[PDB]
Amino acid sequence: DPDKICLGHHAVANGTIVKTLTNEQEEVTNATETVESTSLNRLCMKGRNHKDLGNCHPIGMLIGTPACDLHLTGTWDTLIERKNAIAYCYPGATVNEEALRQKIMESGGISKINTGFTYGSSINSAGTTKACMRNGGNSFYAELKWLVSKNKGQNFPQTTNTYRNADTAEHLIMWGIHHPSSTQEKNDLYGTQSLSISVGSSTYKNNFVPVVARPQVNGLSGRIDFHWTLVQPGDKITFSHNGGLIAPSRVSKLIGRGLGIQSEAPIDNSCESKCFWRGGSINTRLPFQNLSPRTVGQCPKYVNKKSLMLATGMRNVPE
Amino acid sequence: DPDKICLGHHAVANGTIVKTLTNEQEEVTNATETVESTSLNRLCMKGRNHKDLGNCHPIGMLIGTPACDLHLTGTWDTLIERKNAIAYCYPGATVNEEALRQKIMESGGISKINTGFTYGSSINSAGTTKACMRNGGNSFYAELKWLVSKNKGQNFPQTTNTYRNADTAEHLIMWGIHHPSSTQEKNDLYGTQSLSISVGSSTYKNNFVPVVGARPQVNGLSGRIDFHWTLVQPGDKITFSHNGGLIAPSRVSKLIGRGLGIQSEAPIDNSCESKCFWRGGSINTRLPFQNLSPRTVGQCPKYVNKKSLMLATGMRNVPEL
Amino acid sequence: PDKICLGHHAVANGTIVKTLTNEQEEVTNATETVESTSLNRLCMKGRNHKDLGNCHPIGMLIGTPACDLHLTGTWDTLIERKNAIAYCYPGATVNEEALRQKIMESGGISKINTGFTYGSSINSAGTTKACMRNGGNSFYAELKWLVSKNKGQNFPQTTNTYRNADTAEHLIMWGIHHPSSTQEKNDLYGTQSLSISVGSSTYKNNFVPVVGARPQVNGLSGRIDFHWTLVQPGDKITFSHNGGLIAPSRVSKLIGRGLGIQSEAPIDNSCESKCFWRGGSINTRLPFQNLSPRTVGQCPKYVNKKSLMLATGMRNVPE
Amino acid sequence: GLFGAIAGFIENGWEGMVDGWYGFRHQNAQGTGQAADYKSTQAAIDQITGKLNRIIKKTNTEFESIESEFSEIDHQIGNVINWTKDSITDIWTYQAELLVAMENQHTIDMADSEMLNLYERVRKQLRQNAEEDGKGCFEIYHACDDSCMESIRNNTYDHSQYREEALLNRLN
Amino acid sequence: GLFGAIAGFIENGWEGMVDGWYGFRHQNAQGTGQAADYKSTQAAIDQITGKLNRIIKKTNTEFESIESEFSEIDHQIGNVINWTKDSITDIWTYQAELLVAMENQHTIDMADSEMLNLYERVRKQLRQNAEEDGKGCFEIYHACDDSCMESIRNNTYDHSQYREEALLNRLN
Amino acid sequence: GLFGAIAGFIENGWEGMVDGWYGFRHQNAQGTGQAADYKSTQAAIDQITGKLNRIIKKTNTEFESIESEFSEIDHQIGNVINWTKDSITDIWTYQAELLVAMENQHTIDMADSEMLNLYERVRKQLRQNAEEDGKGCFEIYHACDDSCMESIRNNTYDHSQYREEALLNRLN
Ligand SMILES: *[C@@H]1O[C@H](CO)[C@@H](O)[C@H](O)[C@H]1NC(C)=O
Ligand SMILES: *[C@@H]1O[C@H](CO)[C@@H](O)[C@H](O)[C@H]1NC(C)=O
Ligand SMILES: *[C@@H]1O[C@H](CO)[C@@H](O)[C@H](O)[C@H]1NC(C)=O
Ligand SMILES: *[C@@H]1O[C@H](CO)[C@@H](O)[C@H](O)[C@H]1NC(C)=O
Ligand SMILES: [Ca+2]
Ligand SMILES: [Ca+2]
Repeated sequence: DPDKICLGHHAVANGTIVKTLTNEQEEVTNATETVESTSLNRLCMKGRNHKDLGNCHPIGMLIGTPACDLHLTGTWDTLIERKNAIAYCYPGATVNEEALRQKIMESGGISKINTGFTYGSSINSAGTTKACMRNGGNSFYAELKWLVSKNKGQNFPQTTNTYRNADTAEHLIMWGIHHPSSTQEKNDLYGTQSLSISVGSSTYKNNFVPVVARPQVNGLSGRIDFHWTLVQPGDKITFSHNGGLIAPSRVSKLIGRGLGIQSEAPIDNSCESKCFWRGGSINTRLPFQNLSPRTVGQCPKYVNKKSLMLATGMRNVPE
Repeated sequence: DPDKICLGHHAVANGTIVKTLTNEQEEVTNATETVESTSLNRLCMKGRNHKDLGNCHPIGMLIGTPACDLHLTGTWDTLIERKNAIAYCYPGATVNEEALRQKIMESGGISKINTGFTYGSSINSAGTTKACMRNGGNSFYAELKWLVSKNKGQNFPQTTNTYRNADTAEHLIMWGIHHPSSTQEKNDLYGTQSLSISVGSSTYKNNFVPVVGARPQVNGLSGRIDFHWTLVQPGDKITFSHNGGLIAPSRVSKLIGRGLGIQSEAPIDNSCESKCFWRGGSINTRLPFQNLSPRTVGQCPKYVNKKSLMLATGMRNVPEL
Repeated sequence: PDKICLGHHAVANGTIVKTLTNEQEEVTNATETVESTSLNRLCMKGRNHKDLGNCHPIGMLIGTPACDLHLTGTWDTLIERKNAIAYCYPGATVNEEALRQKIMESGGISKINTGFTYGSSINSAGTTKACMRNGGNSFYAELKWLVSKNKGQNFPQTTNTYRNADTAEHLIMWGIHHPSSTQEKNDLYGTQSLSISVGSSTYKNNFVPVVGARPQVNGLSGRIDFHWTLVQPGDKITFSHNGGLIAPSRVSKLIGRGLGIQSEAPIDNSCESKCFWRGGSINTRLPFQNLSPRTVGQCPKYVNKKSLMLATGMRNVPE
Repeated sequence: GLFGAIAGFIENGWEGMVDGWYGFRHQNAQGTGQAADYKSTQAAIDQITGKLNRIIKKTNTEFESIESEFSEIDHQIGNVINWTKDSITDIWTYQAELLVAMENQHTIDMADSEMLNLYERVRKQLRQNAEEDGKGCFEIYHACDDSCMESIRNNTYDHSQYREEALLNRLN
Repeated sequence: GLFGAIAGFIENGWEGMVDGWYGFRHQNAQGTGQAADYKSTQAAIDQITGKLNRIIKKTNTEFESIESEFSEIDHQIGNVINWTKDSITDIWTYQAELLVAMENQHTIDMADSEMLNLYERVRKQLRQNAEEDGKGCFEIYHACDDSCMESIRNNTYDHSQYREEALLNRLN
Repeated sequence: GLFGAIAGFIENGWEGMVDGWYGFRHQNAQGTGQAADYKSTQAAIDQITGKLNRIIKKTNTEFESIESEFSEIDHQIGNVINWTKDSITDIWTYQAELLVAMENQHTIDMADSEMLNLYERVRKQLRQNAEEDGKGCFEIYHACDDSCMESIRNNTYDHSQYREEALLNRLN
């Protein structure tokens, strides 16, 4: 009777099903997942000079809404916007709102520069409103001045203010135009005369007429609509106005680059991440992900797949 | 004592490392590169009826800036725009600037057609400026006329001018609106009256009001001439209703056929051939990939974030020792 | 010695496929992966569809004669045709293509009465020769041409306000009539300077009827340019006008979602499809297609390839 | 081929064999025969079916129009759409060319492997009772009647029954 | 399988073998044994490790937001973004499905090949002293004690020492 | 590798062999010789040529500029273009890495297979007149002069001529 040497391979009781080119139900000894389904409901900010704006909307940091008082300047590599964040204390909107917001959320910080603008004795610079409360008392946007006549009814002095960019980089200047509720309110603050507001630089040029009935937003039918433009180095911007201008005390300068995150999820400075979405962070080493098609940073690619199992062993052939 | 025949494969002393599915450092007998790292710092224009605009910006060819005088008409299959090229002698901009520039840079040439527009005795057609110098003397955009009152202060005659497209292909009409510095300058040129400028075709329609306001000097001039444009289809009319402040076309433009637009600082070379271009020059490679720039034009290898990708062209190298 | 031979089948007429190494490899059988065949018909069998024929989608909001059969309805598929009519009286719509696109994503249109009434000094039922209906002069069904009842007389400075009583946003459209000559203007609205203000909580805009010579479209040099905006639930829109307004009798409400198709091809309610293009339907089970890069629905991917043959058998080695 | 059987040591295919992909031809005293192997034919067909199930499919993603057929679009956004669509089409064209090329290579080599695996199964069954022809045939060194041949095809051939006879004929 | 060993001529795997992927079972006078082959087990594991190093990765490309979570975007550019993102996702979904399918096929066939290469190494070592079982076993035609069996596993078995004994037993 | 010949049972390559990829070394009474195999060398080279023809190509798709080199672009459309281009570049980078990795694996294994197919062709030619060395050599059990060796390389060696002599030497 002859002696015998047999060759063979391992097997396991509980094998795993994977897909191949030829077979949809192929049993192998071991497999691992390639698609991440798990998220952390937190913003992992370890190793990041981050800024959580909380209640403050990015546009609010340029015009200086009360809510943004702690966010008027700084440097960051990460900026976090939140839901229902406040940009406007006094009712109004910003022309090209979303372009401006997007521009701030790519930035790596904000510097402020004094405009230097001064006004004659016949102008009241420190005009205030009940809407923009600060220190428990009536106030206004920190980076702008509400220019009104000092003697009620009196025509507003035809004034000219010019900002020059002395810097080596472009500056972001913002101003407001007050559109009053009624012809009564307009004549009361700026006078009976026809109102015109001209803004001119080398590159930008535009005219604004305060249009005078609309529903109440926070019990006020008045509107302050905001405009903005870049002012190139060595260039001037001039404000010709006979009343109705909300003039800048300071212009803004966006510095370097930063990752903008829109999320409701809380911060955590213990955990590290390079990928973020509405719902939080994604720390996975896996190449794919089925959490959201809206992510930011260095991310696994979104796929329309629950699971994709990659075989890490041979065919499982049990006894 | 028994005879013997042995089978084997070649090897080489100096093998090359490639990546496989399983092995990052796999030695093979031979390999070749798939990613191009080398560029030619020249625009290879052999076999191309090309046009180097040099100092002239493509928009300048339609309105006739001095700098563009040698580029008002022509045919090409390749158009080369350069850095800091001049479009506007007199300060101003063009609404939809980038759409118009892009449209010219896809074209294979420009034809010009006279509008024929005539004006009454009370209008001065040949208004000139110090900014737009030509023949060493004051001038203006060659393809437009600056319409002003002949008697200073006088209200500008309510005039109507209409261009009909007699051609079988669409024409590109351009006009300007002059926005003066001060209420003094406006009343001086067009008169005290409220100013309105209406432009209407079958398809296009729009109204323009010359706004007046203090602004910085660009080339020592606080005034602005902002340019507008539209296509006029064959057999269709475009009408200009204006009571002053219109910069009216003497000629309209016609873009002919197709051409490759290149933006580059690199010099020309009519000895060398290429179908792929970027800011830095030409890419002549037969290789499928390239890591020079993600911004290319023409028939190009695909951009990859990879220095090198070596494709094995021989077996595993198993050397003798 | 006896003999047993092993072998494989072959065929007389084999098929050429491409491999990694060989451009002309003969195999026993192959199948196509790229579809070259189209059906020159719109396969509408499972679909609550609407063929607008002569009617342009914008026309169903303002009620052009051609669109009379298309002012309301529900659908899951909307088919626009070439040279479809939107305007009986010459004019255009500001943001035309945004509005068209918005309608062609919709799954139906509901109409809501604005309720607007006008004094004895205003003629609501102004008509034109261009907008013929029942063989007699008419106008846009969803708008009223407001003119003075005594020719030459100044138009009464009037105010009309629509409130959105509904739970979903409404699409309000109005027209501004820009007459040919200063003769026509004074004849219909009077000698005075004309202004038209439109204001909501969100939207606000002013319109001045410009007067100037223009080419005749359907023998008419006059223009009615159309404007539009969304009105949020519970919000009001107010129309301040002293003549030149084309006012809405009804506002529109776009309901749910639907597939917009632009095609010249005829309908067929016997055939089913999920993929459409200018030239018709694509019913193929194949993964790729070389008919058009412009398709809509669930489609095979466009490829720059006549044919791609996938081997379904071994190498063909004949004798 | 990778496995050296089809377009290899087997000189050509059999147009005559129409009831299977792989099979046998034998010659003995009693005459000639031909029969298909089911197991190996079904193995090859099932793997190709698998590929067709994976490849003959489209995504269930609903795409809407971003280009108007009947009206002009803004020229700048039109150029972005044109660039994007042409880029996507270059990717899918490439992916399609590579998929089919790669699968075609695998299908051919897979079919080669199933032929070789059958040859090797038979070789091992016959043990010391046969020798390799070199042309994919086995010279059997004993009387193998139609019942014996059937036993080789059905994987029931017992080498020990014919061993002594075969070794004598082989050594001669 | 491509190489015809695993789920092939080797009828099934060994749940009992937990110290390796590939190995031997022997039966001699002395009794039964089992041992794992290190070289061939590590060859298979190292190739799979290589795949995991290549596949378990994301790009280091920084992507910014182009869709606002908390505000409405222009409707036209929103439709372009929606079309583009859905197109990109269709590509990555496809690429992911194909990558894993292709690697899974290769991993299985690679493991099959390592089994066959070991079988063929042993076959050649034993030369004329053994015969193929057909089930992945070798019938050895001489006294092979636990030291002889160890020599087969350790690739030190010298066929010449047992040749004359073996050929006599084989011819009988 | 997959086929177990190159970096397998053949211990190393021949730096001496410069007139082909695959070939023979023999030792007989007359002395030593070396010769390249044309058929198998050209088979491997032709398959690699095929790959280069498929891979060394660009698309003939004409792309226009959508980014101005010399002027600023609208910030929103610029961000969309930047997102799209970076996404496309991630896809092509991935596709390029996978293509070359996959082809490199195939080229190596293909070359391995051509070596094995030659070895198996020779094995079958020599039939019962030779035995496998284990190192890719065949010990021939008869006088094989330079003319006999040439007949093995040229695939004209008739085993029946030397069979009786060889079997006697093998059994002793
Ligand atoms: C499969 O591989 C992983 C190692 O990353 C391990 O978690 C697991 O225990 C392995 N084996 C089995 C049989 O589960
Ligand atoms: C986009 O491509 C089509 C044909 O593919 C062409 O007719 C059209 O003019 C292109 N659009 C632009 C803006 O260049
Ligand atoms: C884009 O996609 C999301 C989800 O399908 C949808 O909510 C959104 O309205 C889409 N945007 C547009 C402009 O259609
Ligand atoms: C787009 O990317 C390039 C990368 O250098 C950058 O210079 C440019 O400013 C980017 N545009 C925007 C809007 O971020
Ligand atoms: Ca184009
Ligand atoms: Ca949509």
